[PDB]
Amino acid sequence: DIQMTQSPSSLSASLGGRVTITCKASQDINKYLAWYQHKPGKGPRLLIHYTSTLQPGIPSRFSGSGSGRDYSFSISNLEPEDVATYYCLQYDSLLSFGAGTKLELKRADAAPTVSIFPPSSEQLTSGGASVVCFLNNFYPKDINVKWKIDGSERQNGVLNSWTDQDSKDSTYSMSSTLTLTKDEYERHNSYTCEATHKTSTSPIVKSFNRNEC
Amino acid sequence: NQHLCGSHLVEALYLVCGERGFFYTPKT
Amino acid sequence: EVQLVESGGGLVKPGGSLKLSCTASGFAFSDYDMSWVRQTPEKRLEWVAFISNGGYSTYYPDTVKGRFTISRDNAENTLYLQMSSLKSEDTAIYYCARQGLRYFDYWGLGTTLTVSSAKTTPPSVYPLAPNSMVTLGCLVKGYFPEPVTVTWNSGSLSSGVHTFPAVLQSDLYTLSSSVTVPSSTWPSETVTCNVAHPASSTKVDKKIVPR
Amino acid sequence: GIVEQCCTSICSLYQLENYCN
Repeated sequence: DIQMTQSPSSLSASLGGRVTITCKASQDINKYLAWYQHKPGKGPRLLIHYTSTLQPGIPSRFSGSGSGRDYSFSISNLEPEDVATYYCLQYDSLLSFGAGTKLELKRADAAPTVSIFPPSSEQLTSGGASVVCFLNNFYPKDINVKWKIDGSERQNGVLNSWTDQDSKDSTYSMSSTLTLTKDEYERHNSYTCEATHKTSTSPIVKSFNRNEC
Repeated sequence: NQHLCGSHLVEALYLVCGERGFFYTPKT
Repeated sequence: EVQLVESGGGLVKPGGSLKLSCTASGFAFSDYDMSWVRQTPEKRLEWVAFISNGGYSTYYPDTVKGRFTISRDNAENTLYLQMSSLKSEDTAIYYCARQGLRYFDYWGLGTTLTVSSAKTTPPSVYPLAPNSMVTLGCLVKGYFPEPVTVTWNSGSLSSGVHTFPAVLQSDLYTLSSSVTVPSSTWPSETVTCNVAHPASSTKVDKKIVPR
Repeated sequence: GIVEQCCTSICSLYQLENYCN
């Protein structure tokens, strides 16, 4: 059971382009290395065995090479269905997997569309107050979110979550939720989420108070 | 520790594979 | 065509038991060694159990050896994994995989296992209301376990839509879903989030009302 | 597996080698 170090963890590539992944074994594995493609909601699919032998039916734009401890996997002419997580497997000594490489699509930088939402009738009638904010359809992946209430920032009681690359526009999205007991909602008036992206000096600011559009 | 297989399978694997041992599925 | 279909996944309390099944078709099942492999929430693939084609030989990693038992019924083209004394680190998607040679060459689509002491809880579903386009959504709060499904207008709305991954804490899940529709057709024309939580036998429809 | 293949019959030394770690 040998250690495989796969790198990089993630890549961005453009349609028609070309990508390369490496696997390094902790000891010589005698070219017994296979490569798998794994898409969300399906089972893995075998691409290559014995370092470079294509599985029948697999397009020729996939290839592999290496010997001893050092191996690589490549895609020529990247097609949109090639977006997936790729894994290596050594099978010289028992069997062991690499950690994986998430392959995503390159795209033109785009700013988030930001939308503010106050808590609803349902929630306050039940003892809670949740304010939510969406940062939708932006690129690249990384963004930051700061919540502002009564002119000052609040940084506790907030959890955030990221979409994967949207398969529709190659953009990402992010959701930010600040959740309070329902009696610090009616305490204050002013609530603000600002989204800072590499696409702009100044953050995109959305806010509401005691009557909402 | 007697053997199970008429072919002396376990003892023959010690000779071929030594001390790295064997697995039940061949690699080629 | 070669087909592998896993089944039997579900939610089990720590220390519990559960038997997974895998149905084979499209090839001579009794000629093939078979394994179970799992994908953990951190997206690592983990070899879990192995059995040779005639069932003579078996192998388990130390992380599961003694608690899991793999077995097969060649006349019924079925592979099984009996798990027992289950722990939270066992939570994963479990796959069936064929080994003509030592590398795997076909996989099933998977069956999901969750090991948790948390109690099954239905969600609270809250509307989210705030230009030539409007962005609405719904908040799905305080549920267990995964998954929930969210559709808009009975699935009839379908591009302003994407749903964010649930976040766990204080042993309940929360997620939200977003919808973008032409400002002309809302609030002129109603938009409703349909939410379904199969484990608690819940379906809920929440109308999005303006201000 | 190896028990189904090399237990009733003698397997070559090349064949046994393919089962090693």
